[PDB]
Amino acid sequence: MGEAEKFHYIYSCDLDINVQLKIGSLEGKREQKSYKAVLEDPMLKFSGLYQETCSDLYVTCQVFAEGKPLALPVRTSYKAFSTRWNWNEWLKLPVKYPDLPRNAQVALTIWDVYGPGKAVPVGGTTV
Amino acid sequence: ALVKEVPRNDINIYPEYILPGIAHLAQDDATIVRLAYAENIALLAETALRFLELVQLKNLNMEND
Repeated sequence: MGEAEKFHYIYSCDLDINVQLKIGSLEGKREQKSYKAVLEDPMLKFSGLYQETCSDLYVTCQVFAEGKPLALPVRTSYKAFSTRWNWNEWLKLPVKYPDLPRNAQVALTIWDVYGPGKAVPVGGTTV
Repeated sequence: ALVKEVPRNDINIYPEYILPGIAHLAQDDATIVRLAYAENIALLAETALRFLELVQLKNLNMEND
């Protein structure tokens, strides 16, 4: 059991630095579609779902407040994944500490390749 | 963007009040302000341009009245 007799805090309006969130690793299995699904849309074969290794996914993080995006989405640099999706990348968000409203949320969407030039979401989370 | 008719007293509202009134925002110290400026500078200009086109059409019609 740790200890801390004093709580040190700062008002979000007083921290004049950008808010950074590091998208770490995505742990878990992404389910493959049936062959009938590949028959319905042949482009599915060329999708990242059909790469045997962990596809090189990236997460675009955009801050929303009251449903309106505060800034443009920031994307993780391309990284080649072998056995695990581990980005370990500190993302510099386009939102400053004083500019975040109380109801501010970060939406992170993981995207994979879906044929030539088309990205399809693998899945999303909002915190 | 909702202004569809320009009152006679505001024909020069854009060059002297709208555009000069927000011009200081394009250089604001707060990045959120400059961001709001960059996000809207394109819209503000397009809105002023719509106003100028309406004033010109109205002037052409008033000259033909």
